[PDB]
Amino acid sequence: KQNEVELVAEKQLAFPLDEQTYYLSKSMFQFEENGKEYLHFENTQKSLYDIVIFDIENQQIAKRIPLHKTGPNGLPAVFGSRPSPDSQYILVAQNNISRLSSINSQGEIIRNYNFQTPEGRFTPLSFGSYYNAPAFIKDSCIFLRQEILKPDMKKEDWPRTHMFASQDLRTGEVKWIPIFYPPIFKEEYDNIAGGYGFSYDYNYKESRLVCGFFGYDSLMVTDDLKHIRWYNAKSRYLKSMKPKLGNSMEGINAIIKLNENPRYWHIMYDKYRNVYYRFAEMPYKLAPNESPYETPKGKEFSVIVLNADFEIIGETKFPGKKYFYKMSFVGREGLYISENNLENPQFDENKLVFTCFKIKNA
Ligand code: NA
Ligand code: NA
Ligand code: NA
Repeated sequence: KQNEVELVAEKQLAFPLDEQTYYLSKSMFQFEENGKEYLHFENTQKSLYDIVIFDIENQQIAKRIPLHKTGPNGLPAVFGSRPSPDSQYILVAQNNISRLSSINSQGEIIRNYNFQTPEGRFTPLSFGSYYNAPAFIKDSCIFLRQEILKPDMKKEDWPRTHMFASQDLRTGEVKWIPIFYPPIFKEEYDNIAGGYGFSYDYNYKESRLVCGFFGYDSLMVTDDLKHIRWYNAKSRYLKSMKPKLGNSMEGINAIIKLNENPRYWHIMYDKYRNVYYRFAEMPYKLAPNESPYETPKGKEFSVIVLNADFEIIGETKFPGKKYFYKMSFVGREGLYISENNLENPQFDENKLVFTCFKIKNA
């Protein structure tokens, strides 16, 4: 049934920092290397520009991978980076210059790739964790989310718009993947402010892609990058929903509504326990002193647990002003959720803190 399990806090991980490492990363991923687990932590916020690898067992920094802006190993515009599958070969996204790059553990460039649409158009290049969007590698190609190719989408355009593209890491060839946006977007605005986002994860055990549109009750699953199945993944605390696109002409109001309204966020596969976690944001109303552009520190959330057959087996609600759930990862011991919320009474900008949540019978 839907109430067999719950998530329960067990231990904490705490990494002491200094001025060389900022506590926030938008591209942090757990990985295994040499028999141990680590956190790949892209450290490109503010004036910083490198990658830090954290040692989970020893709760400390393991190494620092330099990133240079110029020179023979110059990476002008890193935003997003991933262990591929470990720190010896890392892929980095450079959206602003239409480039994907591979680097080694010393930050040296292996190869630069131009990444544009087949017809030579700019297309957003990203992967990261701020919403779970890890990319994935199949048959030596990297697969990435793709955004819409024209600002004024009609109903008919969604099922003709690709959700993913891949780039061959030998040849650089980009291919559109025949997985299309679902026909669940009704508004026809001249310019869309948001509302069609999704999170995804890739289950290498079953060669299985799972996508969760922020505005939709159901998860989309495919095992052959073509044929789609849908599974209910609705929070018991939220009214059933379908996406609501924002209208750019509404101005800041469109952004505020998306920020504050209930919606889903990460979908995350747990490779150790063979379960999925879907995060859900509870309803909120943005207060005057709060920024329209970021999730409020007080927004409540839940995590839905689904088993390997995509059956909901439990859901646990979390308070606001405590967690920074946009820094979450699955480790050997469980689901780790950061406590680096500015309104947490224990917040310390020089300590990266996570709580480990284990699955217990309810
Ligand atoms: Na120091
Ligand atoms: Na710091
Ligand atoms: Na640097």
